Amino acid sequence: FPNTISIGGLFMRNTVQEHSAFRFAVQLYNTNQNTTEKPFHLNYHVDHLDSSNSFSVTNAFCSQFSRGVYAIFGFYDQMSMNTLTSFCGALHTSFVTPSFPTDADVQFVIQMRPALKGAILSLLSYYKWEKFVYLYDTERGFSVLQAIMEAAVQNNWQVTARSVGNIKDVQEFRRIIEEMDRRQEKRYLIDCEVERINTILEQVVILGKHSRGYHYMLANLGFTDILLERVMHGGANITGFQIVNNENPMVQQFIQRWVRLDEREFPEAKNAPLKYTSALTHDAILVIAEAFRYLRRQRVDVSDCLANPAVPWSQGIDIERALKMVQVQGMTGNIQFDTYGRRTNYTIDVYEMSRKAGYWNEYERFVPFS
Amino acid sequence: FPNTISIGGLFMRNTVQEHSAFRFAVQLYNTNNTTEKPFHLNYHVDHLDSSNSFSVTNAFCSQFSRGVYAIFGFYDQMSMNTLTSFCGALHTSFVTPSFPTDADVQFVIQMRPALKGAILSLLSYYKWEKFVYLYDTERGFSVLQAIMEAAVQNNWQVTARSVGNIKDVQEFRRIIEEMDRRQEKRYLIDCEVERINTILEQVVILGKHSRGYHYMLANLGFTDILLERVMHGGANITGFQIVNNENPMVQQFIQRWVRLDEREFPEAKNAPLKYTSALTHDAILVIAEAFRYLRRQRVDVSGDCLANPAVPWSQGIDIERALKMVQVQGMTGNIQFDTYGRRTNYTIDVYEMSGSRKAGYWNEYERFVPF
Ligand SMILES: *[C@@H]1O[C@H](CO)[C@@H](O)[C@H](O)[C@H]1NC(C)=O
Repeated sequence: FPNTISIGGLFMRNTVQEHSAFRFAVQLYNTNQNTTEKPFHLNYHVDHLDSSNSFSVTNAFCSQFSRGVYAIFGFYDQMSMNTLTSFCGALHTSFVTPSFPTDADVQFVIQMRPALKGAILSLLSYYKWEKFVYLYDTERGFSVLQAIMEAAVQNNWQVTARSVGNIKDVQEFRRIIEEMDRRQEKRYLIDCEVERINTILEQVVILGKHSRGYHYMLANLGFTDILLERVMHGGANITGFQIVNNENPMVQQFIQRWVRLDEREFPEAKNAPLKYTSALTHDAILVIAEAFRYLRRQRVDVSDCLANPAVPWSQGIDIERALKMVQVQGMTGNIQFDTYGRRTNYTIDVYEMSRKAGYWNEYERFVPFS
Repeated sequence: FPNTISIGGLFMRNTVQEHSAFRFAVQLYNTNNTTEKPFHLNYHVDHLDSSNSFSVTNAFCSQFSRGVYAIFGFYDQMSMNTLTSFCGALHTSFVTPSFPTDADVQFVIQMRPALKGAILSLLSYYKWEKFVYLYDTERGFSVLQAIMEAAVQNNWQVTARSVGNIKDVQEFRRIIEEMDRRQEKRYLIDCEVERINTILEQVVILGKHSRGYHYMLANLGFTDILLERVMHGGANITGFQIVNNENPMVQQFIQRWVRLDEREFPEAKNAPLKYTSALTHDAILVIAEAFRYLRRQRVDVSGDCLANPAVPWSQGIDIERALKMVQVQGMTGNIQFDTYGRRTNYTIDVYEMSGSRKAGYWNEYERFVPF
């Protein structure tokens, strides 16, 4: 079994903190005082993608594939997802990612981010939301959008859906809200990126008269990066979701070390709050280390991109299977995967604003406190 | 200038006739007048079992490595971004009868003319201010946006439904029944052919949906649409074609086409000529004309997808420019392109259907001329 295991890193625009968390988590793997948990040296090479254009992406992936990495950590967006997942599946190279989980059932993709739709549907049912507005963009896929479409037909809900992903004019959010007032709409599910949630919420405040009596359910695991003090002042209910529990001592002890790190060597660790995607990045390194320690224990053997007679990687299958079978405790709770690399047996914490109102998991569904 | 010019062929699922038309058109270029055939035209074909990005990239690059001077092929909504991206980065001209793209890209010659101008003209000519618009997204969003914009700005009552994902024929019935409750008699259907046939079968089976109804079928594959059962009930049907049967070039092509052996050229005897096989024929005319042009200008023409050194600014530019500047007569009328490889100065024939008369023609300057 090798002395060194090398992994790839594919990073996008605006993943600076995650890059830092990645470098730091690897360093924690390598400086562990316990020799049993560190039987090989963990090493890496990183590429940054200026864009998600298909050529740029393929070039980057193949340069790393050619170096001989044993797995690849990285990010995709709506534009690059299909290229990365397709090359990984064809070349048997496991891609570990904290990006949004895919719609399709693919091989060789470990999705660190749990799905939200189960929790969202449970809370729609628990709050009895049978008439509501659903503002969405497509940047985290279509998974939630379709679950909501299907449930609306099946339950006879009046959902007014509006696709806000392309709006560059903040005045146009106002025109949408004013329209929804004419229909008496007080309940809003907002399935957007964080920055767009903040934009939308600023318009709610500035426009005015849109707090007391209203309820915004924010379907995004980046709850703690959402600026929502101005909306709460008016009296609005807000429901949110998190997967990082701050009272968890593992998170606490990680944070303690994290905030001491130098601004040059590890940017966005002092000056910025910990994003949930940097927590998933930390947990990706736990999962990768655990899988390779497992392979060493099983005594499994491990060792050109655009070949026309493309030769499959023999050992890739064991690496995939090893990553999928890990059970580890991380900053995002219990971490396990099903056969399509999706998180299973996870917990989503539900926040009502500022108490934790309950938790959701796959078996119990939504359990409220009190 | 070389003895042989080689081209690539990228074919997808359900392009068997087009593959035959491609092989046949090349053969007609090569067996011609010595002046119109100063080099031998040669090709290598790959088939894409799927439109997954690796399968597509591997196919494109294998052909790029052989040293082809252009690539003929197809894309779909899934593969468009991969192909247009690799074409632009490697300066390799992609000639295609697939749907024209939304974005303005380089190195892509789009044989299929746009429909939206013609559709909007006929909506205005028939005075359609209240109608249903059933659509899928497989030919791009060009038509969908034109209709959204025109509905706002003309004060139309358009009821739009996106039917691209429906695999349950029962669900088309629920949609039509809903539109009866609003008194809707006029339907614009912007779908693939097979889905148009599905939809139309439901119209018949459901029944009482012909006499006072009007279906405008926004799809150039008009002659593959099964519409006899709908017409018998008395429904008006409007359609569009770009292949004119009275054109002697089409007639003489058909004459030869239907005599071709079933083994060597499948789907030429047993199946009607699809408009995409006509565009495939015209692609070979365009390619031959461009390379004859380059030989006449005395332009020089002669590795690998990973750009270790990379593609210099000046490579493939002559070939791009040559393909874009051709003016030729083909099975689909006058063929010219603008700077983004889009058809310009084209004509669309409009058909009204017992009855089956050509009701008029549409072009960019005159708009719809009714006869
Ligand atoms: C327009 O196209 C026609 C052929 O259909 C041709 O007679 C004429 O030269 C073209 N004009 C321009 C400006 O391309």
